[PDB]
Order: sequence, then C-alpha cells, then structure tokens
Amino acid sequence: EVEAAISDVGGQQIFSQALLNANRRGEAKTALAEVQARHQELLKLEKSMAELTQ
Amino acid sequence: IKFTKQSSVASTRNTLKMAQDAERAGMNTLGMLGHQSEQLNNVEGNLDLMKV
Repeated sequence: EVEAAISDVGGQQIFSQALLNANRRGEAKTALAEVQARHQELLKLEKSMAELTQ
Repeated sequence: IKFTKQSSVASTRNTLKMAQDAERAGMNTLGMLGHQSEQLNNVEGNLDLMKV
C-alpha cells in the first residue's frame, strides 16, 4: 500500500550579499582629486620660498 | 591620485627643509649684524673722543 514521498518544509538557509554607498563614487572625492591642483600650489610655495632662501 | 599625493609629500618635504635652511641664513645674519652694530658703537665712541 503506502510509504514515504516528499517531506520537510521548516528548514532553509540563505547567504547575503551587499552593495555600497553611491556618493563613494570614484576614489577621487575630497582630498583625492583636489591633490592635483593642491600640488601646483605647493610647488608654488616651494618656488616662492626658493626665491626667499636665495 | 596616489602618484600626485606622493609628489605633494616630496614637495612639502623639500619646502620644509629649505625653509628651515632659510631660517638659519637669516638667524646668523642677525647675530652678525648685532656684532657689527657693537663694533660701530665702538667706532662712534672713538670718533666722539677724537672730536673732543
């Protein structure tokens, strides 16, 4: 007559992935992309003070 | 971005160095000017005595 055939229900697991804040944007965001123009200024101090020391 | 930061770090290093060296240059100039001021005070005293 009868027996077993399909059984369980209460039993499962799940992993979990993750995205990230957008503002993050490219690494260049404050104190990163400005270092290009901040360097020309610093080269200006170096120079103007080279005039100073000479 | 990293390379530009490295360039900034090197440039600030150089700036601090040669700024300190300028500090030295002016310092010894001032001590030297005080020395020569004292010598000129002596010159002035001798000239006054010579006028008398």
